[PDB]
Amino acid sequence: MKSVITTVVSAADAAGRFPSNSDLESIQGNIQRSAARLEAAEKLAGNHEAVVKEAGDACFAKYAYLKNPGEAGENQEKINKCYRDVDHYMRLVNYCLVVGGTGPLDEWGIAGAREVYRTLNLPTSAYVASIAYTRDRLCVPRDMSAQAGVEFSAYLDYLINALS
Amino acid sequence: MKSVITTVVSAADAAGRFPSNSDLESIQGNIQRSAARLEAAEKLAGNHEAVVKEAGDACFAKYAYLKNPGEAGENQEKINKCYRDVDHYMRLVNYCLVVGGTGPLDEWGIAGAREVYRTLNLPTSAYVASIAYTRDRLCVPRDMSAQAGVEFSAYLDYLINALS
Amino acid sequence: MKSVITTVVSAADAAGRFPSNSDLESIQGNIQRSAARLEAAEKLAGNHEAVVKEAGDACFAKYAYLKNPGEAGENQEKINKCYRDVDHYMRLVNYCLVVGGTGPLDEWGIAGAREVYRTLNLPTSAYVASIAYTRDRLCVPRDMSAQAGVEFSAYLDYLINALS
Amino acid sequence: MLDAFSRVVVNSDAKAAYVGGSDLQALKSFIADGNKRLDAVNSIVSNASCMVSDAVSGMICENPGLISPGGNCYTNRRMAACLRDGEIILRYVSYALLAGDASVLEDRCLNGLKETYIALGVPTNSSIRAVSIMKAQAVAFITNTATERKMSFAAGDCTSLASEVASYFDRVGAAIS
Amino acid sequence: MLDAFSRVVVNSDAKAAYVGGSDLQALKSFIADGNKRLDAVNSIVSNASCMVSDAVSGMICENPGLISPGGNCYTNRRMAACLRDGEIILRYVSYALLAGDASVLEDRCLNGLKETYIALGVPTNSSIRAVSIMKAQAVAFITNTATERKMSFAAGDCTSLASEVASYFDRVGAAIS
Amino acid sequence: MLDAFSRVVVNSDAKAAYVGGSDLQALKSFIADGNKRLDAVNSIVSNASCMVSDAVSGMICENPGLISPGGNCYTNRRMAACLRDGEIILRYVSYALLAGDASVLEDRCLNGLKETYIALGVPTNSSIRAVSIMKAQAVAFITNTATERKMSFAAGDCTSLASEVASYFDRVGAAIS
Amino acid sequence: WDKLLNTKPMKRQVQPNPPTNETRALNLGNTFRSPAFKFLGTLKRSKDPSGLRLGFYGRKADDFMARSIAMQAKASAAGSGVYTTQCSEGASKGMAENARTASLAKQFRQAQRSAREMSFDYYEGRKYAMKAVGHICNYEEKIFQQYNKTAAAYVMGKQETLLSCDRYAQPANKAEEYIQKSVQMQMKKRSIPYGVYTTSCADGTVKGMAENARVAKESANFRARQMSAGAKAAARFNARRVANDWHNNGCNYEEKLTSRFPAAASSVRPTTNRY
Amino acid sequence: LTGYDSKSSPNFPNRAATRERRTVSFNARVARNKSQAKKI
Ligand SMILES: C=CC1=C(C)[C@@H](Cc2[nH]c(/C=C3N=C(/C=C4/NC(=O)[C@H](C)[C@H]4CC)C(C)=C/3CCC(=O)O)c(CCC(=O)O)c2C)NC1=O
Ligand SMILES: C=CC1=C(C)[C@@H](Cc2[nH]c(/C=C3N=C(/C=C4/NC(=O)[C@H](C)[C@H]4CC)C(C)=C/3CCC(=O)O)c(CCC(=O)O)c2C)NC1=O
Ligand SMILES: C=CC1=C(C)[C@@H](Cc2[nH]c(/C=C3N=C(/C=C4\NC(=O)[C@H](C)[C@H]4CC)C(C)=C\3CCC(=O)O)c(CCC(=O)O)c2C)NC1=O
Ligand SMILES: C=CC1=C(C)[C@@H](Cc2[nH]c(/C=C3N=C(/C=C4\NC(=O)[C@H](C)[C@H]4CC)C(C)=C\3CCC(=O)O)c(CCC(=O)O)c2C)NC1=O
Ligand SMILES: C=CC1=C(C)[C@@H](Cc2[nH]c(/C=C3N=C(/C=C4\NC(=O)[C@H](C)[C@H]4CC)C(C)=C\3CCC(=O)O)c(CCC(=O)O)c2C)NC1=O
Ligand SMILES: C=CC1=C(C)[C@@H](Cc2[nH]c(/C=C3N=C(/C=C4\NC(=O)[C@H](C)[C@H]4CC)C(C)=C\3CCC(=O)O)c(CCC(=O)O)c2C)NC1=O
Ligand SMILES: C=CC1=C(C)[C@@H](Cc2[nH]c(/C=C3N=C(/C=C4\NC(=O)[C@H](C)[C@H]4CC)C(C)=C\3CCC(=O)O)c(CCC(=O)O)c2C)NC1=O
Ligand SMILES: C=CC1=C(C)[C@@H](Cc2[nH]c(/C=C3N=C(/C=C4\NC(=O)[C@H](C)[C@H]4CC)C(C)=C\3CCC(=O)O)c(CCC(=O)O)c2C)NC1=O
Ligand SMILES: C=CC1=C(C)[C@@H](Cc2[nH]c(/C=C3N=C(/C=C4\NC(=O)[C@H](C)[C@H]4CC)C(C)=C\3CCC(=O)O)c(CCC(=O)O)c2C)NC1=O
Ligand SMILES: C=CC1=C(C)[C@@H](Cc2[nH]c(/C=C3N=C(/C=C4\NC(=O)[C@H](C)[C@H]4CC)C(C)=C\3CCC(=O)O)c(CCC(=O)O)c2C)NC1=O
Ligand SMILES: C=CC1=C(C)[C@@H](Cc2[nH]c(/C=C3N=C(/C=C4\NC(=O)[C@H](C)[C@H]4CC)C(C)=C\3CCC(=O)O)c(CCC(=O)O)c2C)NC1=O
Ligand SMILES: C=CC1=C(C)[C@@H](Cc2[nH]c(/C=C3N=C(/C=C4\NC(=O)[C@H](C)[C@H]4CC)C(C)=C\3CCC(=O)O)c(CCC(=O)O)c2C)NC1=O
Ligand SMILES: CCC1=C(C)[C@@H](CC2=N/C(=C\c3[nH]c(C[C@@H]4NC(=O)C(C)=C4CC)c(C)c3CCC(=O)O)C(CCC(=O)O)=C2C)NC1=O
Ligand SMILES: CCC1=C(C)[C@@H](CC2=N/C(=C\c3[nH]c(C[C@@H]4NC(=O)C(C)=C4CC)c(C)c3CCC(=O)O)C(CCC(=O)O)=C2C)NC1=O
Repeated sequence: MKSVITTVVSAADAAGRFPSNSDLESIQGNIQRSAARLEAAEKLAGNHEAVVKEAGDACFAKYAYLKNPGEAGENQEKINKCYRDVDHYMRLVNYCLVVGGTGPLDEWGIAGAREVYRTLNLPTSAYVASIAYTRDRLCVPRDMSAQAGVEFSAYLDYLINALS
Repeated sequence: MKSVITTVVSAADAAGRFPSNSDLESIQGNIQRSAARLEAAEKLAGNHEAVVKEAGDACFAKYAYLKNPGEAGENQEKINKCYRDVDHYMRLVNYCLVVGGTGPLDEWGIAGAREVYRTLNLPTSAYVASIAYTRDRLCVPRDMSAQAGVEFSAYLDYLINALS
Repeated sequence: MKSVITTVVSAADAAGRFPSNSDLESIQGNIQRSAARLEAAEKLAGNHEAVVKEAGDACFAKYAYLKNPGEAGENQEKINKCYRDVDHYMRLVNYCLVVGGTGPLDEWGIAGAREVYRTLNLPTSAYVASIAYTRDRLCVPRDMSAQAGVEFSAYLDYLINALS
Repeated sequence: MLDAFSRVVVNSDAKAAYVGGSDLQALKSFIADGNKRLDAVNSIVSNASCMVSDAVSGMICENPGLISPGGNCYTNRRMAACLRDGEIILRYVSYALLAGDASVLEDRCLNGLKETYIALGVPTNSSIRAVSIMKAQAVAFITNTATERKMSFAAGDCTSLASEVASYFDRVGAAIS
Repeated sequence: MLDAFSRVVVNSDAKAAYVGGSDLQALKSFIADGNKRLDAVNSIVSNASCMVSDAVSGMICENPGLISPGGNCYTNRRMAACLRDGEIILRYVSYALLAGDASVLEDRCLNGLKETYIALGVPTNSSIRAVSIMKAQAVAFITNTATERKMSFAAGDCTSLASEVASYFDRVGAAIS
Repeated sequence: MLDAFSRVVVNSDAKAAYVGGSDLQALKSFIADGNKRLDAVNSIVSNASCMVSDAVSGMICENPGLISPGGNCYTNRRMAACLRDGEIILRYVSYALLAGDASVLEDRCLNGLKETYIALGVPTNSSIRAVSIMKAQAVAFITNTATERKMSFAAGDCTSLASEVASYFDRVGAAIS
Repeated sequence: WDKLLNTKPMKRQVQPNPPTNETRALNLGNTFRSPAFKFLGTLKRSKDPSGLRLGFYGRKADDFMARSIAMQAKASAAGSGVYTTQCSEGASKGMAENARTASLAKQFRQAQRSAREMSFDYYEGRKYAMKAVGHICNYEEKIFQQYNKTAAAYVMGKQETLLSCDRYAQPANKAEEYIQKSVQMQMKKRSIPYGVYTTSCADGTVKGMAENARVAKESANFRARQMSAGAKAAARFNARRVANDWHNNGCNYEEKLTSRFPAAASSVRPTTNRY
Repeated sequence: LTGYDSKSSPNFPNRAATRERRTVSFNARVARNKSQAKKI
């Protein structure tokens, strides 16, 4: 996991040490901006079927070569698995708005992503660019609050950053 | 040093990793309660000559055996060094209200305190009990604000805890 | 004409001697040089109809006063002399790249040059304002090879020290 | 390791000074710019995988002498080891821009950084060129003067942080030259 | 004359011996830098029209007694002399760096000019000063540490061999007077 | 005399400058290898009996014409003065090493010594054979390459000052011909 | 065509559809190295030491305190005055003079490391010394990032007087020793990165020390399960004290792999000493 | 550059070959311009 609980209660154990006031201070920043963090979570829970479909053929507009046989998108059975694949990325980013850090991303959906995809001849360049479509796809005083998009947008360009 | 900067920019280096939003969250709790933390600092800066004298012979009331020759308080030259000794503890606790954690305490005035004192035949039981006099010596809606004493009092019983 | 072969036998005619073993590792110095030398020469011939224009307009992108009345570049039949006279300078460069010396420069283009530019009121540094734009325009793996760019730019160093 | 809440105390411990309210207004200005520093450093790590890729492409754009064979930086392990060292300095300056203080810059890489490079045969003129690109894109992201990428902010002056990152890569660049 | 290869002949001629296995680590040492020895000899003769023009102008603009009326650079004859009279010294070190030894620098120009500059007037203050302005600029070109023009080369160290160009001036320095 | 701190300070008089941060690290590059140099001074002075006496005993059985009638090692007026003219160059290179500079070394014993040695009838090629043997025992104390008599020192290579004692040995080789 | 003295710099024209003309400019391209100036008796050129090069006085300082760091940490092994049984450096037959030549080969092969692995091990040991100490100081890492033998004798010294090393924590079943074996295979794969075998697992020079190195470990493998019942019980709690906190941060799967299999997480050896 | 070239002007010392010559034109050919180089 990955949160501020994974920082300070682990470092006090790594020092063999009490939860001193360095550790008690670090979780106060959760409290004053969990209200900032957790109206973003029900947006992509409310749009969990809305923006998966608008990101797939926005990716498949700029990656339209896949439909030949012998590639990653040779039939609709691939595309039926492909909207599963962006949503499984989209599940975890919703959960990282709850745990604070990128907890469910790294130990489940990020580490060893660069041992899988082109071995299964899946293009990694379409994977970041489907996400980079949704990275700029926001409008901060109109969709959500202004205190909600800066947790959302910093996780989506991280998904291009973590594949780097 | 010891602060939340010593947690998250060091753990991201210990992971070989970016300052992700786990690290950016942990310092927000500094900001909302630095105003809670930093009207306590000018109290013991305003009383930096007031409560050193009231703690020495409150300790020397309950430790009045020292004035014989051959011990830790055999002359006034020891007592002239003894008000230096409580104030040098009192300097660092003032600084830990500024850095957030117990930064100037552990690397300067805490570690290896249990290799010094009774080797110099200085009683460690009088050292915690001079501090434990000042630990309960507070009045939270009257001396300072109510948001200021809980950083102060948690550092003073820590001084008995860190000598344990 | 100054070349790499004219130094060898005009010294040996002044020596009164045969071509020794000493005289022929300029010729082993020739053929190790002449492999990656002449790749620069034919590459200039596939671009030069633009290159004497694209470096030729740069002196008019530096010194706009030549198009004034009473001056050298005052009308169109005098401006096509200025593209006549700059193509003949860069026709002597690929001749200088073949022979591996400097002799075609120092007889047809440099010898007697600066005595006629004074009398015909032509600027002696507007020519080197033009082939300075030939010098920075190289990106070394793309236009040339990685070593052939420096051996082409070393003849641009000769002619700007001939007029300046 | 050390930060702006600890730089203010460490000189005062050389004179054994109680900290008062004669220097805390520098820190009251520092705790003023809490979210303002935080609205700077998120924009650095938003796109810094693009910043590593922009720098060592543009450093190769000015100099193809590395990619030539027999050069320092030309093959595929060598570029991956180049992309290693290209990230690790951007990782470190974001810590000091978080700290407000470049003590964490100094001890963790810059102790003998300069001439491990010539112990490896690494050209130090190419190093200061690449981090100058990383200087130049970093101020465009903590302002809103990128080409396409305009993050969401609230308006106001951020040049005091732009001078703080201006005092950072050159401290590396003088420690590698 | 003697080059860097003819240095080890004559003292081993003086020992009445052969070119043995002792100097093999020097006559492999000049074999290795001959790519970048020849790359360094090109760097001085490329810029030498700007180099001697900068060397007289920096000497004149800080010492205005050379533009004294009736002085050493007052007339157009005496100004066009010194543009040549300090350029041949720049030309003679361009052969001496290529040979790897300054054995040519004594028997061609340093035999005489200490007692020849005073023999028609040229003093000791600015002729020593005319070399040092060329000296800190000759180290800049071979290290690619100029201010205004960056030469596109490979990656490597140049404190070893650029050195030779300074060295070839000891010769023009002491005994320029 | 301008010693080896002061040879760069006189050029700041010539360049109208101060001593700044430019040679501030290069002035104490002289310093940290200095007790390395000061350990390498005294053992040459400890064996000042041999290094004048071997440099003529290596010119008796290497030049049999010198002890012959006509040669300059014949009479005991000359043979006593063979080492009175020989002990000068032994003490002045220890003057050169502890001062570090050589500015005073080429006028206190080199301004004059050529034009008297044409008047005393000196084979000058044999006189540089009389100092080449003297050059090859000075390495045997400062690098401890003595196959006859060692001295105890601190283990660490002092190869930067190996031929800098020998760099003045070839200046008198040109100043006698 | 004809000029006037009027001031219209300001002003524009508006007819700037101006997507029709695009323009640029340049400037740059000028590195600088600080070179020494004033000249005789001197000329210096940059040299490759491929080492610490932070002073001759600093280099001879650096091996003395790390000897004192090892002798500090030999005095926690012998806190109570025992040469404790986890440290083994031999066989049945005497052969520690033969294992002197094993360790002086390791004193020599680490000295004849090439310039990549001499310099990589300087920086990975600096961040591992940050991982080796638990606390965050003004002192300890301010030795351990300038000096590297001190960092190297701390990641060896502090870690050997806990019991999270190789061959000391005993697995319970066949299931624990097999993934203990499998994580050692990637530590072979680290020190043997490709088809060349490295110089640094060479563990021998002569025919006598070839098979002496095999029977040295098999006596030391027995002395894990021989020595105690509580110190080896303290090993399985100690094995999480190196892996959970500074080796696999963020991976819960790699965190419960330690707490379900401590002896398998004890020869994971992520201190990259090329062994 | 000054002219076309920059060559050695013949009013320098050591501007000759001076190898197996006569006695009257050795010390005329060596010591070319010592008429003022020493006399001052
Ligand atoms: C969590 C991610 C997430 C999303 C991005 C949206 C996806 C989305 N956004 C918009 C809403 C939109 N609203 C605008 C209007 C705007 N006015 C301005 O001043 C700005 C320039 C711009 C803010 C983007 C635009 C341009 C779109 C996208 C185009 C569209 O209407 O479909 C709509 C159309 C219906 C609606 O208006 O709500 C949809 C389906 N839903 C989600 O759950
Ligand atoms: C940082 C530590 C620190 C301190 C503790 C004080 C020390 C201190 N506190 C008090 C102030 C005090 N005020 C009270 C009154 C009180 N009324 C109540 O309802 C409570 C029971 C109680 C709160 C303690 C009492 C009992 C004392 C201590 C006795 C005294 O007056 O000296 C006084 C007397 C002058 C004054 O009133 O301010 C002094 C010198 N100063 C310091 O700088
Ligand atoms: C919970 C974590 C989780 C993820 C992060 C994703 C990632 C992911 N996708 C696939 C697997 C796949 N992912 C895709 C998707 C695509 N291929 C493309 O080129 C398009 C860009 C995109 C569609 C929009 C396809 C088509 C497959 C099937 C590949 C195949 O079977 O050949 C697999 C292999 C196992 C599987 O089939 O699920 C994994 C781990 N899936 C997950 O379960
Ligand atoms: C900056 C950090 C810092 C500290 C935390 C203290 C702690 C401390 N006190 C003393 C040293 C001392 N401390 C005391 C004080 C006392 N003895 C008692 O039994 C009483 C309880 C108390 C007086 C109220 C005395 C009397 C000495 C002198 C001991 C001696 O010299 O014999 C020393 C030894 C060096 C010195 O003399 O300063 C140290 C480290 N002093 C510091 O400089
Ligand atoms: C064998 C090789 C060879 C050359 C190198 C050239 C050199 C050259 N150029 C010109 C002649 C000229 N050259 C220019 C050129 C210029 N004036 C400018 O404003 C610019 C600075 C520059 C062009 C960019 C002009 C304008 C003339 C005409 C002179 C005149 O009008 O009297 C002439 C005189 C004869 C003529 O008018 O054509 C010659 C010999 N010609 C050659 O045959
Ligand atoms: C025979 C030698 C020879 C050259 C020197 C170049 C010169 C040159 N460059 C371009 C055209 C170009 N040339 C470059 C190259 C560069 N621009 C830079 O900023 C870098 C210095 C450099 C390497 C990256 C670029 C980027 C263009 C596109 C437009 C432009 O910027 O000029 C063109 C137009 C046609 C073409 O693209 O080929 C020509 C003739 N081409 C040649 O055939
Ligand atoms: C010929 C090779 C060549 C390249 C590869 C590019 C690379 C490149 N980019 C910039 C300069 C820059 N580069 C970026 C980077 C980016 N801007 C974005 O919007 C993206 C997020 C990101 C690209 C991944 C930024 C923000 C600047 C500052 C100026 C600008 O906005 O373009 C510079 C100049 C740095 C400086 O000012 O010193 C260079 C060389 N340009 C070139 O000439
Ligand atoms: C965990 C994530 C996290 C963040 C990202 C910040 C988020 C954040 N930024 C600002 C607010 C701001 N941030 C900036 C800074 C900038 N604005 C720009 O246009 C420049 C690009 C940049 C300069 C570096 C400015 C100028 C304000 C407005 C300050 C104000 O309105 O008072 C505010 C309002 C509070 C305030 O500062 O007054 C908040 C909450 N805080 C957090 O806790
Ligand atoms: C082999 C190498 C070689 C040389 C070094 C020169 C040596 C030399 N210098 C001068 C001659 C001179 N040299 C200078 C030079 C200078 N005055 C200054 O103030 C500056 C310090 C300096 C220029 C940088 C001057 C002023 C004259 C005299 C010109 C005159 O007499 O009018 C002359 C007389 C002939 C003439 O003037 O043309 C000669 C032979 N020639 C050679 O062949
Ligand atoms: C009054 C007389 C006087 C001296 C003799 C020197 C004595 C001297 N030598 C060195 C010290 C040294 N000296 C040498 C030098 C050498 N080692 C060799 O084997 C070579 C023979 C020689 C030249 C390479 C070295 C390598 C060191 C250690 C460098 C260091 O101190 O870090 C030191 C400093 C540290 C130490 O004690 O080792 C001192 C004081 N200083 C003086 O004041
Ligand atoms: C000979 C060289 C030498 C060093 C470089 C230091 C480093 C060092 N410190 C400790 C020992 C320690 N180090 C600390 C660390 C700290 N205490 C704090 O409060 C700070 C936050 C932090 C940095 C100063 C603590 C608390 C101990 C005692 C408990 C432990 O062993 O971890 C040990 C283990 C053995 C011992 O106790 O000495 C070592 C090697 N000590 C040495 O003997
Ligand atoms: C059975 C014992 C056992 C462990 C204690 C861990 C620890 C560990 N991980 C890796 C190797 C790896 N470990 C991870 C794991 C992670 N990277 C992340 O980004 C996450 C935070 C984290 C948990 C998901 C990844 C992605 C690799 C492959 C890349 C690498 O070599 O680091 C290796 C090298 C070889 C190997 O894969 O075993 C080891 C010992 N793995 C194990 O097999
Ligand atoms: C530097 C390469 C090297 C060596 C080591 C020795 C090799 C060696 N080690 C020894 C012996 C040896 N080995 C150890 C183990 C280990 N080491 C310690 O200093 C402590 C406290 C340890 C416990 C973990 C101990 C305790 C001894 C016993 C004597 C001693 O070192 O104090 C003995 C003699 C004992 C006997 O006679 O059988 C030798 C010759 N020689 C070398 O060239
Ligand atoms: C279990 C205690 C133990 C050892 C350690 C080795 C020590 C050892 N290694 C050998 C032989 C050996 N030793 C190594 C070194 C080392 N071993 C590896 O398998 C890899 C990948 C290594 C470097 C990291 C290699 C690579 C070989 C070659 C194996 C082979 O080709 O058969 C041999 C065979 C000598 C012979 O008889 O020919 C011995 C005795 N043996 C043991 O009994």
